[PDB]
Amino acid sequence: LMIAAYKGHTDVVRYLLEQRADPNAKAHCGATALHFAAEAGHIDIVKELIKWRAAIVVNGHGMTPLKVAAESCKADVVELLLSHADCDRRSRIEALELLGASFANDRENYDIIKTYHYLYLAMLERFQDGDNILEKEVLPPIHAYGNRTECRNPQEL
Amino acid sequence: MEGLAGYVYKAASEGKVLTLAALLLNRSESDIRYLLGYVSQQGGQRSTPLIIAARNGHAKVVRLLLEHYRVQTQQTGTVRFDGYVIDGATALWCAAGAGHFEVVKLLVSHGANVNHTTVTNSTPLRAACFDGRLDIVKYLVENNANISIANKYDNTCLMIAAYKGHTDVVRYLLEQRADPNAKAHCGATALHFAAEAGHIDIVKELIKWRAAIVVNGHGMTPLKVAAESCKADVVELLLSHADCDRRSRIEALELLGASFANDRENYDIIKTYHYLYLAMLERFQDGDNILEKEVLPPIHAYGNRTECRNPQELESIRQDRDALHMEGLIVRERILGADNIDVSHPIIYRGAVYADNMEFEQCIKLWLHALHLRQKGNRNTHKDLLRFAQVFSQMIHLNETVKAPDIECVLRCSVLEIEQSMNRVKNISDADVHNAMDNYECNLYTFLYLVCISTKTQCSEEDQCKINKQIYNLIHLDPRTREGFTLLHLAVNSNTPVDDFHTNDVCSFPNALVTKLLLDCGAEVNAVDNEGNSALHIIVQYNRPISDFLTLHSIIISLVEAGAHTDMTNKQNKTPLDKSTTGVSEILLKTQMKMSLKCLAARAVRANDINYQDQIPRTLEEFVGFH
Amino acid sequence: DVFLMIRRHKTTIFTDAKESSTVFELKRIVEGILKRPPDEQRLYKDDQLLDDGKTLGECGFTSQTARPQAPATVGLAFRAFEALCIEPFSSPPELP
Amino acid sequence: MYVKLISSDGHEFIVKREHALTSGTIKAMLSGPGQFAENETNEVNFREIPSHVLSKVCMYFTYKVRYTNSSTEIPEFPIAPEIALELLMAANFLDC
Repeated sequence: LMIAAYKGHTDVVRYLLEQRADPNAKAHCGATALHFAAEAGHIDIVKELIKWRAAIVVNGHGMTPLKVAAESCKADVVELLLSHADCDRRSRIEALELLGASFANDRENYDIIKTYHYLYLAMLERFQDGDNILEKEVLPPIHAYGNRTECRNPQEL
Repeated sequence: MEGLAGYVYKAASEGKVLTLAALLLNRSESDIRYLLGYVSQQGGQRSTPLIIAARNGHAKVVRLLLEHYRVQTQQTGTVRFDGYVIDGATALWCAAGAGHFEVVKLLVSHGANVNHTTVTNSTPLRAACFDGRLDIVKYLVENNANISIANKYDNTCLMIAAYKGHTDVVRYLLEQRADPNAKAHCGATALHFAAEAGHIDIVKELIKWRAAIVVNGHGMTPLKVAAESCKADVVELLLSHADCDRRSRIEALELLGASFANDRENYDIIKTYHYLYLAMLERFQDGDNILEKEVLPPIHAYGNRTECRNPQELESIRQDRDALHMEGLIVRERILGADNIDVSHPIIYRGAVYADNMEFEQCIKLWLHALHLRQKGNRNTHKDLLRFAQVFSQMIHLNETVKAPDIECVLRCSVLEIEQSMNRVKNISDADVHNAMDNYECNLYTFLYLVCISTKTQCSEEDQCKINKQIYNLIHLDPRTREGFTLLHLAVNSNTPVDDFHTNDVCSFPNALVTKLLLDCGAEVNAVDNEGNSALHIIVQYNRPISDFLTLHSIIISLVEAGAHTDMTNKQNKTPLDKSTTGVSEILLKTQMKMSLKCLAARAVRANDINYQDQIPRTLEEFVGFH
Repeated sequence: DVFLMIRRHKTTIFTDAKESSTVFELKRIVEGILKRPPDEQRLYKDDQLLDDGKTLGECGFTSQTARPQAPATVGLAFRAFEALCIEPFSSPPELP
Repeated sequence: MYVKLISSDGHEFIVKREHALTSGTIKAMLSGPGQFAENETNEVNFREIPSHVLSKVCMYFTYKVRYTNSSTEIPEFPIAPEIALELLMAANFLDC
């Protein structure tokens, strides 16, 4: 199922999954075929896996499949994994922020306007209520990335 | 009962006599006559149960029906399922069109309907000529039926026999001294249809009857029609009518060669030069009373050619395929004028051939001139604007530069086509209003695609200014679709039907650049559809906000900045914030929601159901109608 | 960052006071416009004199209690002190 | 720095200049011969708006001064059904 999901073989994955295939089988790196499918970015395969309830679990590197999709600069699978009714606001916000981060530094998918817009979407969803707010766990500044201290306000963004 | 009517329909469908007897007996007199005198709606089209006996050739089940009952053939039914499915025809009409002579003779002997007159006054002989059975045609005349019945557009039975390949029907019709010069709606006297399908024997049959030659309304001789149809077999046949002169003799070869230059089925470049050289040599063959080719003014469409007034210049372009096709277009336009129906079809074919060969500028020029000719001729050019949309889609997709005056010309032509489409919609009541609305929505979509192409085309300041002026004019006309969608609604709705060609690769709806362009040109940002949904009500209804957040953010920013009320209300009483259906569009709408005390007070008035009639300003009455 | 209202018999003042601020600042900013000295003016809120330099809890209004839509109804007492005759606003006509 | 709005019944309402400048008609009334730049009142003599409607309008002025770009979710502004249909006419007339 995973090796069929890595390429454009959604018919094979389908014919597997309506024959009682594996819904929650891990791998060497802990990929439950969703980390291994979101890297490919085939939206129909992720649709089939969500319809068959492939569930969400972190892999061996501690990455949810939503974060794997966000790392690969693929917005469609990010949206589809976001529409899951159990991701919660914290993971939704950090996934959008990671997608905007990945759009900033990538060879094939490089859009700085998309980077700013996704960062703005992540920040607006953070600072939308004023109650039960989700403040950023801002790391100390690193000399390699200049001396910036993230963006804890929409004004600096 | 409707259930009992369907029972005898299946029995007559299989052609069983004993099964029909048990299903049409042991009952009263009122219901039995109703079953034999009512049609059954099967497959979306109604049909008499006696039709399916004649359609399937079940003469046994219908012959004994006339023995045991007094059923008539005057039942109203359709004509055929070949793209017509129009009712009004009698039951005897389909008997001739089903190719069964055994069922025609039994209905004639019991209540003949050979003189049936429907809304199109179509006799059963018309279906007999279409089917092409000589026994049905011969027997129908013997039943005292007139053969010179003309429809609303003068559909003589000889015309349909001449147009079709049934050469046996047409030769029998002329044996009873029929009228050869039957004037039609378009002025075709049963010879232009004959010399259109390449029937070598049918046209020769009317030569004996001496149908003569008459110029129709479009200024085309029957000889010219044969030359236009790339049918060289009947071109030489009409030359032996002993009345051809020299004006229509050489130009027949010019038209035949020009038609052979640009045709889908019959494309021969070797015959193109041969017919053009033969016509050229015939003009210059004596030295006295010479008939030189009349010189049209130079046309920017066909390159920079000025026809061929000498045989020497035609020889120099014999091996050049591109020059021969362009040369033939000028003489074909010269002979046929700019009022022919198919004067642009060779132009369209040449444009398609050039577009398939990675050439686009010649296609743009030829299609622009053809579009001008067709629009000046009061023709439906929505398909031409569609073809413009796909050709600009290939121009954009293949990273080719798009000319700005050309896109401005096609944009203003599309605006004009919207104007006459609205004129046809507001004039025709119910004759063709459905097709008019369909083509009107189609050319509105083509205008949307052209606007998308213009946004995706880098042009000069003046070209963009005049494009914006044209879009300003069209939006000030404010065309509305069936459900009330304006230009802003269609440029925002994701359910906008994009064409099934490479325009889908280029033009994707919703488009941020198109919506920004429409607002800058000036559009009714608060315009509503039939449901009352505004432009903002549809961008918040977008189903994939994260995937193209660059587009959804730009449209919402443009809409609210342009002056869209972010508190509006459709006929279902739902705000655009209440139609957000996502966690993203609500956030983008709420961060752009400017507050107004006029909005809050009117919202509280609507919520509390306070009677606001004649208590507030009339301008405020519209304001509270949705706030 | 709470906005307060001071009501006389006819006039009505809308002012602002910080959460981490005392009555001294609001008294100064109402003195600067009404040209009345702080000893003459008294904040007779809820028919009770409150303080001159104490916090707002004994005054009786907080940020959450005094909303912009429904601010406080703090009265004003002036030395001629005086009598309270604050009339209500005009009632709406033709109650539905 | 202060506006001296009055109603049709004479009930004066005093708000800040920046509070009342949110309305368009208020800015229109102040600019012109109705300036009276004595830096004391800059009063406005409304002829039709009742006292309670102007009280709600000044409440909305303070409400908009508070929440003009503060986050996305804004606290609600409750409007009485009886004071409605008169607040709407005032807001149309005040271009608020």
